[PDB]
Amino acid sequence: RYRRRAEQEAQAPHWWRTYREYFGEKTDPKEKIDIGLPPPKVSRTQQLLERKQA
Amino acid sequence: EDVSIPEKPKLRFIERAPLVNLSDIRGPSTEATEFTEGNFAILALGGGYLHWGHFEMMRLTINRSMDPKNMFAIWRVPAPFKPITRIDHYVTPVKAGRLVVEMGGRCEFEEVQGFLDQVAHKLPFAAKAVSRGTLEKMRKDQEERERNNQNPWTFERIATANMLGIRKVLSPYDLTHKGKYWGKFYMPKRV
Amino acid sequence: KFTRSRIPEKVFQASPEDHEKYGGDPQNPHKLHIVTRIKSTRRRPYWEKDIIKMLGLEKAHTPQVHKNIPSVNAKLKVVKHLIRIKPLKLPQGLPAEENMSNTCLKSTGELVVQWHLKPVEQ
Amino acid sequence: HRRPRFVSLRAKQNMIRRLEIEAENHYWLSM
Amino acid sequence: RHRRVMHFQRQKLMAVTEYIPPKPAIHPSCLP
Amino acid sequence: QLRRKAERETFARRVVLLSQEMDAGLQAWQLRQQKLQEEQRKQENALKPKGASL
RNA sequence: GUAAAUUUAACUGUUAGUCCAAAGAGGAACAGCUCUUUGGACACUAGGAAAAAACCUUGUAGAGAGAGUAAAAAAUUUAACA
Repeated sequence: RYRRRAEQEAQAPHWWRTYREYFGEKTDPKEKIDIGLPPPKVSRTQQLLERKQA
Repeated sequence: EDVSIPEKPKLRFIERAPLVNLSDIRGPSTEATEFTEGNFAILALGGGYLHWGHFEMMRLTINRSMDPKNMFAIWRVPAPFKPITRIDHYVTPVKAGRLVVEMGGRCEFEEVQGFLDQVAHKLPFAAKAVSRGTLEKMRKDQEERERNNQNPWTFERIATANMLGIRKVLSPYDLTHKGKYWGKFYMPKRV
Repeated sequence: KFTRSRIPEKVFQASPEDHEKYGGDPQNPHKLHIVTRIKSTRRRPYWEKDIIKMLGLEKAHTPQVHKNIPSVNAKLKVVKHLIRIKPLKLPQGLPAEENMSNTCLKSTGELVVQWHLKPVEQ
Repeated sequence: HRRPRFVSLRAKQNMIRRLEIEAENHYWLSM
Repeated sequence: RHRRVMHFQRQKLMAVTEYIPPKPAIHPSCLP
Repeated sequence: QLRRKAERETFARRVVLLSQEMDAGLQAWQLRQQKLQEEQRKQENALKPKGASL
């Protein structure tokens, strides 16, 4: 339980100096452009219904 | 009549030795600066150690002069704890601006001042009997002098900016004291 | 223990009253300092002695010109009690190549590019 | 056995003169 | 225990920084 | 008088040197800031978004 | 802002600390006393503080029957009507 909380805290950003700053890769903050095909359309209600019954 | 006297009005005895540091007597006091359940008190204007001998003197004088029903007295100074080696004797350091003794009850400052002032002159350091109104006037008067001071040059401004390299002839503690306190001695007139 | 003094930044924050008194302009800061030593470095800490030498102020009452930049000002603040700081004034602008030999720094703190040594008319 | 020494008026004026110069030094260093 | 002698530079500082009380142009008692 | 003329010209030349150095430094810093703004606009949209956006 | 720094080759001498300011630790919250630390002065000059190693001013390289300055002169006399 302590380790689960410890890992979560490490991921969070901190004002003090952290290992992620110096060693973590520096990448553009802006989200990566998506140039692919659009996602397929799925009806969640029907999908959830069939999966629960399965 | 509203005031109630505790079951033990007269001052309690002080132990000669604890049952079990020049800076202690230097600077403004950070504790026991405000009246607690007592209108009158003896205000310490200097810094000096208090051995048991003084405590017995103050307790004997205050108790006999005071009337048990009319007024009560509470000790503000702790028991002697500091060891002085010539342990030859134990003392209690008092910083400037501290209330050594407090007097509260059905009485007036003029009635109280008499014995309290008499005991004050015995203290090894400068002390003056004070009251709620008097002490507040003392602090209020001091603040008035600072705001209305016509001198464009002050110890704090010169010391903090290190003007004329004054900090070579000054102590580090003087930055906080601002020239009001010179060692154990405290100068009230200093602004 | 005597040590180096670090002045609070407040001391160096000019107020609206100071501007009227000294005639400065916070919107347009002066570019260059005129610095003269007016106090001895004798009986002063060695670090102050070193700062005086770095600034070129070993000789007293000798005007030196310095840039009004943070790094230079940090040095001046250490020895501020030993010097006089006055903004350099250019009423006629910077001296040109022709005017280099005709300049003069007056006590008011202005650098004049012409020095006739004649009386002004009427 | 140091005999006391006292501050003359001329000495106070001399010190005040230094304070005025340094006070101006603070202003010019501010900008 | 006794008031120690101060460095004369300090004594000069104290004197230059002494409180100067405000003086009214007209004495208050001399006014209605 | 000759010594004073030399000393004055040395003082004047230093005045010009310090002034120009400050001006040149000020201009160079301005250019760096303006370039940074242009650098931001350089990679605004290299490739048109095409996934889930119509 | 400045002009010194390290390294190499050689080599010599000095070093038994006094006072002032500051922070501690011992004496007695004595000593021109004991110990440590920070800074200053003193075996480099001169002016001032009464004489003046140690405080302040100032640094020191000559001549001048010129000039501007620095430090630089201690204050104080303490109520009353019936």
